[PDB]
Order: sequence, then structure tokens, then C-alpha cells
Amino acid sequence: LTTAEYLAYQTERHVLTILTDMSSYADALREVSAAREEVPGRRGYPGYMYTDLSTIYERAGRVEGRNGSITQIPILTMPNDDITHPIPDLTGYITEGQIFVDRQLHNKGIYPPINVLPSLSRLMKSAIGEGMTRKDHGDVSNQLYAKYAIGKDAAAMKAVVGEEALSIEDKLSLEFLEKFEKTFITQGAYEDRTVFESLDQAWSLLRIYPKEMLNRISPKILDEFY
Amino acid sequence: AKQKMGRVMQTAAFSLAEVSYATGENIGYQVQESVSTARFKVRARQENVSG
Repeated sequence: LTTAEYLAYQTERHVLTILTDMSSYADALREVSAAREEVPGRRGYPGYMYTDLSTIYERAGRVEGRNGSITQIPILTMPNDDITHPIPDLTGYITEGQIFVDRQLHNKGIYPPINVLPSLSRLMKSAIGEGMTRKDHGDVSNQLYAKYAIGKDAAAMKAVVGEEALSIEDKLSLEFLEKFEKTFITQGAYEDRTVFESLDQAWSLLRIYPKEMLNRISPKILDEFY
Repeated sequence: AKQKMGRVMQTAAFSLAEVSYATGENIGYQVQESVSTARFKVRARQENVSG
């Protein structure tokens, strides 16, 4: 973060600080906090871990006088995949989003194994826009999330009420989920997709549904695209 | 189907009554005597509807 602060404020350039294994960092904080005589806190991790992680995370963000900006993507290991663990809880409190890597998706073999149902970015609306990325991004992402949720519900529903009894929307949504997890989320380890190309693939996926079925998409966006 | 059955029973009973009037006697005895074998049978099918 000191390298990032230098390069991004003293120098005028942007920085994407990526911090790996904040669970390992928390274990290190535990080791030092108990290297003194301090009593362990909520789960062994020190009671001040909120401050000790805020002082690391918060050293980022755009600044008025400087043209640079530090954006942090702290890679974080969830022990036992428990969100209520102290590290994920405090990182959720301090940071401004959550990207989830899914054990189920990874086992299915979907690289990269992001599940978009739990994952979100609070400051997406400040990034996706007319001047930043394509003007369709805001509606396309919302429609994609809604259709993915519908597809997950329909995949759950098929095993209990038969495939043929699903509605037309759910029947299309099953194929959308298959062609989505197998083509959109699925991505080669060395495959770089520009945001415009990713949106083009998103639209190619959304063309499965009829124009009247894309409820979340704005009518102007439907008219321009599709 | 209940309305349809209400119509069909009436029309079939009318047809049977007309046949009996034409024949001059009720065909009940002949029908009972001809009950040795069944010409109409229902085969159960376990059609999968919904779940």
C-alpha cells in the first residue's frame, strides 16, 4: 500500500493493488497480537482486527488534488466457507463489494468460478455508464443477474415438477443458464475479454429470450441493441 | 365433462328407448343374457403429469 500510495498520488497514475490471502494476514496479526500478552478476541483473532484491517484496506480511493487512484482487490480465503467468520465479516464491513468464488462452480469445472448471485459491487453504478464502458452495461448486467437467478430457480424446480411442466420463461432460462455458465462465466485462464466484448457475449446470451421477455432492460436499450 | 355427460346420457337413453319401442320389447333380458364376456375394458396408464 505504500508503493501504491507513492505511485498513485506522488506520481500521477492509477494502481490496482491486489492483496492475496488476507486470511494469512489475519493469522499473522493473531501471531503478533498473542506474541504480546494480549488475550485473543472473538475467534482468536485480536479484538482490534477491525482497525488493523481498516488501516490496510482504506488506504485507497480517488483523491481531489491527484489524478491517480488506488483500487484494491483483496483476495481473501474464507475458512470453511463461512461468511460469518471474522475476516470475511470485517472485510465486508470495510470494503465496498464482495466477489465470491464458488466451490460448487469450481467442482463443476467453471473457470473462473465466480457465482454472480451472491457477488455484488456497491460502486458498480458509478463505473458502468455512458462515458465508461458501453451505455448498455447498467441494464445488461441487471438483466443478466435476474435471468441467472431465474435459471437457478428453474434448475431447482425441474427436479421436483418435471422438465416439461416448467413455464416457457423457465424453459428458456434453463438453456440460458447452461449457455451462460458454460460460455460466459467459463473463461480461459489466458483469455482476456474487453468489457465491450464481454457485453457483446452478454447480448448474444440475452438474445435467447424474446424481446418482450427482457423485463429489466430499458426499452431504448432494447431498441438500440438486440 | 359433467355437463357433457348430462347431455350424452339423455341422448343415449332416448336412442335406447326408441330402439326398444321399435323392437316392441325391452332388450334388458337379452343384454343380461349376453353378459358372459366383457367387450369394453379400461386399462390403467400411469401418465406422468407435473411431478
